[PDB]
Amino acid sequence: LAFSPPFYPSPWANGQGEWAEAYQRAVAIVSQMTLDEKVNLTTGTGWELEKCVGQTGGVPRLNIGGMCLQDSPLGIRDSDYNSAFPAGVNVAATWDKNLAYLRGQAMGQEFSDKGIDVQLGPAAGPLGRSPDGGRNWEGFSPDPALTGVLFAETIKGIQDAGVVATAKHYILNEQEHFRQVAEAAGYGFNISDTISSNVDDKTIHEMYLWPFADAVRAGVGAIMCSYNQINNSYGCQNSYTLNKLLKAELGFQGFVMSDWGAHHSGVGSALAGLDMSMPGDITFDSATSFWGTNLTIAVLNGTVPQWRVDDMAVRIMAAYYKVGRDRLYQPPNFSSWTRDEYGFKYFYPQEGPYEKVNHFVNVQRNHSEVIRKLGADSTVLLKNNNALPLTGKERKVAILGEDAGSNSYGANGCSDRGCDNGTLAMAWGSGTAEFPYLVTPEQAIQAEVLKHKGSVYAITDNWALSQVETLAKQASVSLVFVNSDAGEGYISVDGNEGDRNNLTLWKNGDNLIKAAANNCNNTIVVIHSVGPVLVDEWYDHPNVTAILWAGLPGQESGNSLADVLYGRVNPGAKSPFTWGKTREAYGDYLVRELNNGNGAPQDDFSEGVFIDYRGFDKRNETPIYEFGHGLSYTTFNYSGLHIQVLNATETGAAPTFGQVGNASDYVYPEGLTRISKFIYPWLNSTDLKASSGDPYYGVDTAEHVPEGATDGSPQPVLPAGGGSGGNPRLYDELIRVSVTVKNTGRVAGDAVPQLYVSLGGPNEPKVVLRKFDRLTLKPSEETVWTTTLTRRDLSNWDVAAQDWVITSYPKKVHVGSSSRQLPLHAALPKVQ
Amino acid sequence: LAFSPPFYPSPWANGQGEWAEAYQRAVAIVSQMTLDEKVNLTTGTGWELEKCVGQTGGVPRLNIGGMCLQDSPLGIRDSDYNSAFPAGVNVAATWDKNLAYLRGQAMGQEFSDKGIDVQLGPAAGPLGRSPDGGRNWEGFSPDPALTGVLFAETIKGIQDAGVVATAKHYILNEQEHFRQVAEAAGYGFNISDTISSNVDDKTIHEMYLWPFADAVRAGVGAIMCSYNQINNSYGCQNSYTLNKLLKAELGFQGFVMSDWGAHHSGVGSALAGLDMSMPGDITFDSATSFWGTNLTIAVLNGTVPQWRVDDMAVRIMAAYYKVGRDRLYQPPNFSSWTRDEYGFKYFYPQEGPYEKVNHFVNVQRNHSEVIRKLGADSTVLLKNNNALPLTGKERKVAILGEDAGSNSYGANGCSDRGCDNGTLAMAWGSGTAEFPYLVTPEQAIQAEVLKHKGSVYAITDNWALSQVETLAKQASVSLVFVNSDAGEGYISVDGNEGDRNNLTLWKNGDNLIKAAANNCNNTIVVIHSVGPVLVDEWYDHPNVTAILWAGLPGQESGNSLADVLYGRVNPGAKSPFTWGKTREAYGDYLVRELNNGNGAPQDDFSEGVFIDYRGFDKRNETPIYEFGHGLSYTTFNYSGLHIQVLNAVATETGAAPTFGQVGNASDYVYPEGLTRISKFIYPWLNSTDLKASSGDPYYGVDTAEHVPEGATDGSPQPVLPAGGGSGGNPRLYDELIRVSVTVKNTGRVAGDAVPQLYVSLGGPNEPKVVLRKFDRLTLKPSEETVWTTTLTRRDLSNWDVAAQDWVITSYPKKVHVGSSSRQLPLHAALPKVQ
Ligand SMILES: *[C@@H]1O[C@H](CO)[C@@H](O[C@@H]2O[C@H](CO)[C@@H](O[C@@H]3O[C@H](CO[C@H]4O[C@H](CO[C@H]5O[C@H](CO)[C@@H](O)[C@H](O)[C@@H]5O[C@H]5O[C@H](CO)[C@@H](O)[C@H](O)[C@@H]5O)[C@@H](O)[C@H](O[C@H]5O[C@H](CO)[C@@H](O)[C@H](O)[C@@H]5O[C@H]5O[C@H](CO)[C@@H](O)[C@H](O)[C@@H]5O)[C@@H]4O)[C@@H](O)[C@H](O[C@H]4O[C@H](CO)[C@@H](O)[C@H](O)[C@@H]4O[C@H]4O[C@H](CO)[C@@H](O)[C@H](O)[C@@H]4O)[C@@H]3O)[C@H](O)[C@H]2NC(C)=O)[C@H](O)[C@H]1NC(C)=O
Ligand SMILES: *[C@@H]1O[C@H](CO)[C@@H](O[C@@H]2O[C@H](CO)[C@@H](O[C@@H]3O[C@H](CO[C@H]4O[C@H](CO[C@H]5O[C@H](CO)[C@@H](O)[C@H](O)[C@@H]5O[C@H]5O[C@H](CO)[C@@H](O)[C@H](O)[C@@H]5O)[C@@H](O)[C@H](O[C@H]5O[C@H](CO)[C@@H](O)[C@H](O)[C@@H]5O[C@H]5O[C@H](CO)[C@@H](O)[C@H](O)[C@@H]5O)[C@@H]4O)[C@@H](O)[C@H](O[C@H]4O[C@H](CO)[C@@H](O)[C@H](O)[C@@H]4O[C@H]4O[C@H](CO)[C@@H](O)[C@H](O)[C@@H]4O)[C@@H]3O)[C@H](O)[C@H]2NC(C)=O)[C@H](O)[C@H]1NC(C)=O
Ligand SMILES: *[C@@H]1O[C@H](CO)[C@@H](O[C@@H]2O[C@H](CO)[C@@H](O[C@@H]3O[C@H](CO[C@H]4O[C@H](CO)[C@@H](O)[C@H](O)[C@@H]4O)[C@@H](O)[C@H](O[C@H]4O[C@H](CO)[C@@H](O)[C@H](O)[C@@H]4O[C@H]4O[C@H](CO)[C@@H](O)[C@H](O)[C@@H]4O[C@H]4O[C@H](CO)[C@@H](O)[C@H](O)[C@@H]4O)[C@@H]3O)[C@H](O)[C@H]2NC(C)=O)[C@H](O)[C@H]1NC(C)=O
Ligand SMILES: *[C@@H]1O[C@H](CO)[C@@H](O[C@@H]2O[C@H](CO)[C@@H](O[C@@H]3O[C@H](CO[C@H]4O[C@H](CO)[C@@H](O)[C@H](O)[C@@H]4O)[C@@H](O)[C@H](O[C@H]4O[C@H](CO)[C@@H](O)[C@H](O)[C@@H]4O)[C@@H]3O)[C@H](O)[C@H]2NC(C)=O)[C@H](O)[C@H]1NC(C)=O
Repeated sequence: LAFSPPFYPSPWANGQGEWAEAYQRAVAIVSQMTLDEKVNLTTGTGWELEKCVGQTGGVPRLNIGGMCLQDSPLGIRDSDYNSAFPAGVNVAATWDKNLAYLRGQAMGQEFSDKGIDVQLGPAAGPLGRSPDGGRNWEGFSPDPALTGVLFAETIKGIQDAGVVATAKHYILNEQEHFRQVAEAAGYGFNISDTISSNVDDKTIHEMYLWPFADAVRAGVGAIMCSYNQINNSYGCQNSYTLNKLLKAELGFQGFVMSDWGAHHSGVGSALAGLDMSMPGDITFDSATSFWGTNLTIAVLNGTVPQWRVDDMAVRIMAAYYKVGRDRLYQPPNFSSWTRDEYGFKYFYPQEGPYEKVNHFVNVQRNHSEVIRKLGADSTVLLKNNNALPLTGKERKVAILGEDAGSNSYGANGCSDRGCDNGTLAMAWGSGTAEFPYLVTPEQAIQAEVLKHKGSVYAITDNWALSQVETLAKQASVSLVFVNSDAGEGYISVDGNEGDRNNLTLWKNGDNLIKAAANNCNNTIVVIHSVGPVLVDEWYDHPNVTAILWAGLPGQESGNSLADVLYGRVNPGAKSPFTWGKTREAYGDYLVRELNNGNGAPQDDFSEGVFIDYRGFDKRNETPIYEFGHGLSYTTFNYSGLHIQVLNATETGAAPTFGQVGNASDYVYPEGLTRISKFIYPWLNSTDLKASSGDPYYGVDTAEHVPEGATDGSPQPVLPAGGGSGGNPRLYDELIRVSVTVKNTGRVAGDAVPQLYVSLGGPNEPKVVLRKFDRLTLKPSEETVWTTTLTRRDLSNWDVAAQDWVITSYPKKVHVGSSSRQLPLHAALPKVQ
Repeated sequence: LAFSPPFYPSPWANGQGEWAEAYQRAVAIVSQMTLDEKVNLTTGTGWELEKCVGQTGGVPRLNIGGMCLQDSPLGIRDSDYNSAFPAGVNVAATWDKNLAYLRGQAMGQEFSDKGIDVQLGPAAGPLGRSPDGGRNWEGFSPDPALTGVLFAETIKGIQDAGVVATAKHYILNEQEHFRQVAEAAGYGFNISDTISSNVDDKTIHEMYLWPFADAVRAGVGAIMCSYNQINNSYGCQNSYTLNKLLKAELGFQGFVMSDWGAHHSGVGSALAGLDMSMPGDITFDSATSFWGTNLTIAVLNGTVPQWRVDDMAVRIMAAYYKVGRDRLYQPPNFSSWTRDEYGFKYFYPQEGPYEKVNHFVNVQRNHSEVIRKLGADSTVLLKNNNALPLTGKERKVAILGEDAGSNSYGANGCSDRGCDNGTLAMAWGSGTAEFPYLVTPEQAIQAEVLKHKGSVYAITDNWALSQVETLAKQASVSLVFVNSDAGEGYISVDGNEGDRNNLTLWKNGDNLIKAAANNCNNTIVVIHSVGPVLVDEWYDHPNVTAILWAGLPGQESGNSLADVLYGRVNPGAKSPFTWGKTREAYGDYLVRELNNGNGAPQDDFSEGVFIDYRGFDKRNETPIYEFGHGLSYTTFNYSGLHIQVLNAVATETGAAPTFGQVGNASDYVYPEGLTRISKFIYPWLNSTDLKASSGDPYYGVDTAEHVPEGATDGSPQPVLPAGGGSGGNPRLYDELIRVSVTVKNTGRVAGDAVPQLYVSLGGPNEPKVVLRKFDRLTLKPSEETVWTTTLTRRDLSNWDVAAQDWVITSYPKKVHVGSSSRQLPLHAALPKVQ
């Protein structure tokens, strides 16, 4: 079985870089705290005990309000009067740094105004190893460079709006199947521990770790560790990923929180690098915690050194101050658990004062604008045989497909979106938000046709093929809507347990397109989906004149699309993944059956870096639509490639901040009514053992504490460490690349120039993406695009050296419009 | 068994009044015609042989194109790029003469521009005897006065636009059950003839006949006779309804066409007063006809007088010239049978030149405006506890009910609208048009909310009550949509065979309302339906703050309603029928079982004139919402009732004329150089052997016995006492009393009032009040106006069966003026007038 080597001690924060001020203020306030106050910062108060999906008790005596942590990566979950933004995968389709940033800012503002302190997103894990992975759509792209830039830009958006962003899920949660023991059981599988992602050290650095390094460098204040094991060590107590990779190598200065139920030990986790336990209990509403009372006891009994809990508290506070949250603070002014105005203050036991729990604050501002735009700018034109834009003079328009119409239960009529009815604007699970409304394609396209006095109908039953065929024969254009859905593992739709059972269109979608195309010579396909689908059966039909993929556009869906169909917006989006001929073309098989008896299933990432396009290119498979592909209403030319060569070893000792006293000091205060199921930092009595209630209390302790876990002495700085996101030499710019881009068509538009390198060597991908931009050119207009390659961009991870190395194989640079359309190349000069 | 007395001969046209010029021209052209030409005018060419739902062959030698007859009373049927207008019951709800006329004009324009010569509408039969009749919605109101005025204005709009209108169905087709033998058989009922409406002479004059008198007087060109029997004589060969009531008493100068399959004899029908056979064959595509060849022969063998056939031709030509159809003629430029551009000329057998059958002519203009406006002006505000209008500042709006959303099969995805899926904007059967589009309440209300940055959702599955309650609890206002559907008897939806099985909301409507009202203190109900529905379970719920009935609005439904909900339009519509507490409160039971063995079911109209509000008033039963009831966003006051008395014809017809000559049988044999299209109905004979050419098993059998006394009598006839003009003796239209009242807008916003003028004619068996006059008046806040109207002699008369005439009885009469049939603050005794 794969094994996860220990790395210890857990590195302490140090005021690195842009963290110096936040750190100093964190240390000044933590220095005034008692042990039980510090422990309060680290432990949620229990599932559904307060307002937010996760919530800490705070430090009342120091005016630090409890920290309110709320989903999702795409808008406020479980609230009201909030916006529903497009999914991360749409942000990726835009290839637009500035849109990523604006969508972050827009969300941040909304979160801030609800009294939320920490947004549980954005997401870059799953990266997207498998096309049928249930949560890939929450993230960005299976490409590390694309994902890392847009992930970093989203984080900066959120955090400049004064909310803490949480980069999740760290790391390797590449599938929903077997991610949780209790979920596995509800689906009929018996496992004793969650699925183990088993991955070699090179693959992890070159692929899955890379966006987290960008997040770290961008200043992210929190990271959420994952439900799965990595080499048979749980993600939320993996000393390797947390202490070595995240804190020592990437130099992360913020706080690591657990996924909800991903906390599996008190002492183990704390020493392996975890800083915050969510939602605070061991299981939901168990009234027990691996931390809280236990963490207090563990410090008092000498097992967890004080400097470790001091550091958790400094990391949590430094992040809070880093985004300016102290200046924006207000208690959460909604409840995640009821929409009632009034309710008991503590929802789960229904205890505490009966008072206002919802204030109905409308935080939407004008966010529908950026939503509508981002939807339009994320609609990839995959095929256009001269069919689009529509002119509005189409005599008769057939809108066809359930995916064009309304959810008969209302836009939010399915809990956490756990269905696929009517238009698909949002996939399912925690990664969701309540719509304020939903503009369907039917509504926006019928409104458009009616503005021009045309005739128009929507058929939204996908087995009404008789009606479809009759209408299609009468129509000047047929717009056919199809989708494919997925989501988080705790919800199953039509037998898809999170992950997609297949990449085929849902609800009769292939048969619907064929029924339309067999009858309109101008049949136009619009796909809403969480990732690629199989188009093989109809994409080259002679009557299929255009095909668009619109992702999961959020609340303005129909207007986003209408904007593109009718030429208000020239699509510039590019596919952020590959569209293969068959499922098999992707390889990268999800683990769907027990392969380790009733122990943890073993998920061997035995293809290495070769996911999505890297794998298609390696096997010489030709995708129907390649990574980076998207058409425009204009054409571009790329020419004139020019290349130009450009010109701490130890940490401090772990500090302690403030004083720890006797057990007496941490016993439950006498005046306090203990709320049922509420998690507190206090002890029943000065008897440590009895106050813990742990059947293993005091037994074999030192043997269960790995070597070095309590070593507070100065430590070696890793060669690839020493900065933020890695050693700062990694970000030295070594080569400047320039090309001329011209708009050679007749429509103002955006180009997405894409720069790939070949690093060389028998185990490297043929091409890997490194730089891109989105450039707005009018007809005939030209621009020079210039970009630089850093030391990191040119390197491969060398496991012997434990560092990035520019290997001696010759390297090449490629510039064009997609991973397969690269008309400019050059050998790069040797650099080092 | 009820018996229908003979009335012969069949009255001939005389150029009566406004018909003079059209008659003269018809006579000049029919004088030039051969017998077989004349026959061609009288007989359709066979089901689906040509373009229109009905079509004659015309007279090619005289450059007269075949007449194209097309449904429906609310927009062109079976075509493309036409409009779909609100149903005739919506016109009734407007109580607006001007809107009836404008809708008529917009329809006639579209029909005209398709090359259609005759619109198969509007409808005033059924009148609305039973609240559950399947076709009431195609007509207007169970009130004769309201219905007749709006019927006439509709006819006038159509005909001023250059298309012949057809007043249908004549007469007493008050239900769908048993209306047709093969229809009843398909539903498991074995009858040898169709349902017989059995009505007394006073009831028929005072109720069912009255709107047809208005039609005749307004100049209607065509009348369509009905499927039912009247006292066991078929609608389309009943010499009493056709010869006596319609042609002699009302003095009708145009032509009588059959309903499709309603023609049941050649000789008997022609002598009883039919003028045209549609679609032309005995049954669809039987390649036999009671007319065509048979009518040619019936003249050649002396059984049908030449003057009778000449009279058919003159009435058809006269209706055609009367609307100026000749100045607008073009062949129909669409096909009812296919939407293909190209096809065989003769659809049913697939024969003839393969050529262009569809031109896709866009006839709609900006008619969506009159449709949007009329939908809005026919939305009746039944209840409003200061809930409406909405301001757009509502934070969260819940749109609740299937009836708010889309038909998932597309707006036209049920053939002849034969389902109740999604929003109800058109009921089912032949009274339908293809929508060009359909704006749902969901679309229009969501667009409105979003215009104000509010929050909004539609839940459109009526059993998703869990989601309904959860949403209703968070809403500022819940808009709940419910419907009740019906249609022509050839289509059954959910076992409703034309007629509704009950008056209860469809698709869980009551439970939906209760699920919402139990949770929003601001629950607002919108009803789309063919007529009244049972409201007792929820109308007085403390949480139901407003209730609207919007009928069947046609293509702009959602925009009509939003205009009303958000106060762009102050609603002024008034209920054109009664909302009772129970089905039983209306009495007036449909005949739903065989009650005469396997013979024709007998439908006795025992209630007499006591239908809808007349019956409620007789029985002292209190409607939930009375006939005439409608709220407004303003208030109106009625005062200063005054009455002023005012100062205010041949006795024989000519002899029956004949125009042109009849020659030998051999003149009428199939022309030799002519290919005979399969199923096509021609006027021609196979040989000079009459008997064999006819193929009639009954040819020359007991012929004299089956020709009723007087039926061939071409000599001058007495003029009936109640006859001698258009829509009755012209003395009936003398204005005898002027009425005036001041109507004032006492509220804060502009709006329309609908003053209503009722009379009590007096007598032990007269309704307590019957409507006579109304108008719709637009008033600014504080504005006053003097509403003035007049009562005619007809208005004050009762039908006296012994005189056979209208008579003002000696019982004291009163006038009552107010805002509904139960809200009548002003009363005045009338002085003796005669
Ligand atoms: C001060 O107060 C403190 C607060 O109250 C007191 O704190 C308590 O101290 C106790 C010990 O005194 C703790 O109890 C013991 O904990 C250990 C660790 O359990 C967790 O971690 C397991 C992974 O372990 C590795 O990794 C973590 C870091 O992630 C390290 O810290 C460990 O050192 C260890 O590291 C090695 O491996 C990694 C690579 O993986 C390397 O990198 C290193 O180099 C090392 O090689 C993990 O597997 C555990 O998971 C179990 O528990 C989960 C939580 O419920 C559950 O979801 C999992 O499914 C799994 O369940 C199974 O196991 C548990 C028992 O642990 C059963 O109840 C359950 O039914 C399942 O069977 C967990 O997350 C733990 O391993 C110890 O248990 C072993 O040893 C005892 C005997 O001492 C046996 O009875 C057990 O059966 C068990 O045996 C297994 O392991 C042995 C090898 O160690 C092997 O010999 C056996 O054959 C067998 O396989 C104890 O449970 C306690 O957690 C802690 N409480 C709190 C609140 O923090 C403190 O005592 C007091 N101080 C003083 C001075 O008084
Ligand atoms: C020149 O060319 C012409 C064209 O080719 C030739 O025209 C043909 O002439 C024949 C006569 O020679 C015609 O055949 C006879 O027709 C009659 C009438 O049938 C129709 O009307 C019936 C209702 O009739 C009344 O009302 C009409 C007007 O509405 C009058 O015109 C009638 O005079 C009669 O009037 C009385 O009643 C009304 C009140 O209703 C009063 O107001 C009047 O004062 C009078 O009292 C109607 O019921 C018929 O309906 C049947 O047929 C329909 C299909 O067409 C069908 O939908 C119905 O369900 C119904 O079917 C039942 O009956 C038919 C036969 O008619 C059966 O086949 C069928 O299967 C069912 O049983 C129709 O609409 C008709 O009455 C005659 O038949 C009666 O008499 C014959 C014997 O003479 C019997 O064999 C029959 O069984 C039948 O018996 C009934 O009536 C008797 C009363 O007299 C009674 O004694 C019996 O007991 C019984 O109940 C003949 O069929 C033929 O229609 C016509 N063809 C064309 C194309 O026009 C012409 O001959 C030729 N000239 C010369 C000189 O050569
Ligand atoms: C870790 O996190 C958790 C979660 O955030 C922290 O737990 C919270 O800690 C709070 C203390 O900081 C504690 O707050 C208490 O709430 C009680 C309930 O308040 C509500 O109900 C009342 C009653 O009708 C309303 O007045 C009020 O607005 C609330 O709606 C309060 O009762 C407590 O107030 C008392 O203490 C505060 C100072 O904190 C005084 O200002 C206040 O006047 C009250 O003081 C009396 O009680 C204290 C007992 O400590 C006495 O010292 C003082 O002399 C007063 O005594 C008189 O009155 C009492 C009874 O009223 C009488 O018996 C006595 O004889 C005197 O006459 C206080 O505000 C939260 O409840 C608690 N949350 C939960 C879920 O448990 C935790 O502290 C964190 N841990 C660390 C180390 O930071
Ligand atoms: C009662 O109503 C019916 C139906 O309206 C009438 O029947 C129609 O009568 C017309 C006019 O008489 C018939 O028209 C004839 O059509 C022939 C075929 O037309 C098409 O096919 C050719 C093939 O290439 C095309 O060129 C042509 O444009 C059409 O597309 C024509 O060939 C005829 O013109 C010539 O025909 C005769 C040949 O015998 C010659 O003597 C002449 O040279 C002449 O130019 C003619 O136009 C039509 O077919 C009938 N319809 C049906 C369904 O049968 C009755 O006439 C009417 N009865 C009365 C008494 O009015």
